[PDB]
Amino acid sequence: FVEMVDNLRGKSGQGYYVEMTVGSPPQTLNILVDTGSSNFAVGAAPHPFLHRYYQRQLSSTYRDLRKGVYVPYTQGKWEGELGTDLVSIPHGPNVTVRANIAAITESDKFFINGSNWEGILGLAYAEIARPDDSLEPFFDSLVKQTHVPNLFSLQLCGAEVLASVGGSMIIGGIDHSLYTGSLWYTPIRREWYYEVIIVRVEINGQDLKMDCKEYNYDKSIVDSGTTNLRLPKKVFEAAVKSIKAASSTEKFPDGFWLGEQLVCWQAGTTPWNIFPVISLYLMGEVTNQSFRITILPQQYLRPVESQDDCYKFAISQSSTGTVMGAVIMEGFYVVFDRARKRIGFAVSACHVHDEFRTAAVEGPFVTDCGYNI
Ligand SMILES: NC1=N[C@@]2(c3cccc(-c4cncnc4)c3)CCOC[C@H]2O1
Repeated sequence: FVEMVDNLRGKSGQGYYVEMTVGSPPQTLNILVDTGSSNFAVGAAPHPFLHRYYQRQLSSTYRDLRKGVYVPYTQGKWEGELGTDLVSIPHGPNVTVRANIAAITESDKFFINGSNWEGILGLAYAEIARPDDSLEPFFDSLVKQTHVPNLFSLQLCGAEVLASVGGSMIIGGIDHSLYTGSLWYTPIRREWYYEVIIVRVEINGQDLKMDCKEYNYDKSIVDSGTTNLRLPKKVFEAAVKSIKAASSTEKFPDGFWLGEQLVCWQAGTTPWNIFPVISLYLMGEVTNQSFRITILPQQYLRPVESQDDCYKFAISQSSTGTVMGAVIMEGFYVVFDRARKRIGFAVSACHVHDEFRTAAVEGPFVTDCGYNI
C-alpha cells in the first residue's frame, strides 16, 4: 500500500481531499473524501471558488444519463446533471472505474474559498444517495468492476493561511505501518451512513452518566466530511459544563465555547493540561462489550489563522445525532470494513500525545443504546 501513503491533503477545517482523474483524456481534480455522503459530484461549470472544473465535452468516454439531480444540505446546496465516465485515483489502486458522476452546474454555499477541492467523493452507502438508492456510489462501482477488496481505511493527520494537513486513504486494505497496538472494531449498525453506537462518554475519567440512548439520539455516525465532534443538545451541554470545570483555572469568552471565537496563547505556551481528555466508548462486536477512544485537547482545539497560537473549540451542538468528525478521526487509523460490516480504530502513527497524555484505543470494557428505529 506504499503508493497510497500520504495521498490526502487539506487545509485545517476545510476537509481532506485526494487527487482523482475523470474522463479521457484524464482531467485532474482534487476531491473531498466524505464518509458522510454517497454521491460522487464535481464542479462542472465556472464558480468564483473553483480553480478548475470537470469539462464533460472534453471527455471521449463521458456518457450522459439524461437525468437531473438536486441536492440541498442544511447549509448550502447544488444541482447537477448525471452521467458516467472513467475515474481513477492516481495515488490509489491501479484501476479505472466507470462511475456515476453528478456534474455540478449550479451551487450555493457548497464550494469553499481556498479549500483546494473541486468535488466530493461520497463513500457511504446507496441508501443515502441522491436522487435515490439506484444511483450506485463510487465505492460500490469500484468493488463490482475490479478485484479491490471491499474495505478502505483513513489515517487523517493533524497539522498567514490555514494550516496544511495530510493523511492517507488506503483503498482495498489495511496498512499496518499506519497504526500501533490493537485494532478494535465497532459494528456498522445499518448501511446508510457509517452508523455506530456509543455506549458511554467520559470527560477526564468522569462518566456523563446519561442513558446511552442520548449519545445516539437520533444516530451516531463516523464522518470524515465534518470537521467537528458534533453532539446532541443534552450531551453537548453536559460536555461543555465538564470541560469548563476542568479548565476553570482560566476563563474563556462564551463565543469560544460556542465554537465561533478563537482563544490564543503566546506561541508554545498553550496550557494543554487544563483541558480534559474525552473518552467515547463504542459498542464492541460482543454485545455487552465496548472499547474507548480517548481524544486529547490537541484534537478538539483546532488550530486556525504572528507569534500567537490560536484555536477554535471543535465540539459543537447537533440536532441530527452524534457526528464523529475529522478532529475525532485524527490520530486514529480508522478502518471502514464494509465486507464485515464494522469500523476499526487503532492509535495512529501520526496520533497526538504530549508528555503525560496520549490518544488511546483501549478495550474491552464490560457492562439498548440505539435510538433511531
Ligand atoms: N459529511 C458532510 N459532507 C457535506 C459537506 C458538503 C460541503 C463541504 C463539506 C465540508 C466542509 N468543511 C470541511 N469538511 C467538509 C461537507 C455534504 C453532505 O452532508 C453535509 C456535509 O457533511
